[PDB]
Amino acid sequence: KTHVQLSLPVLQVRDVLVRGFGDSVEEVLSEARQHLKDGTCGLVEVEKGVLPQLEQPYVFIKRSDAAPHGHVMVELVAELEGIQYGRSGETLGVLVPHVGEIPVAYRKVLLRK
Repeated sequence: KTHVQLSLPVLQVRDVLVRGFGDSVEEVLSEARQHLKDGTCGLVEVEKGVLPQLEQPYVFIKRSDAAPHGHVMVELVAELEGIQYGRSGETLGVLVPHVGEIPVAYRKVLLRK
């Protein structure tokens, strides 16, 4: 399937134990996709002071369209030193590994895979 329905656990930035996916744009996008597939991916909602507490490169989920079955259609965009790899809509948040942190909410997305 070109798209997969996911429910992403929303984590508080100060709870997150593994603060990024890796060391290159290509690695973080690869790892993010693997974690999304394995259900081991969390979402941190971006506000003032969140991104400096996480590790670059960042992986964002961005709205790709204006929402089947409650699931917002999203795609992956990475960022390293102010340059983004991909072009998409509004940021829904930054992806991180989920290693058992308690979420505050869930974000229903349809992931272009």
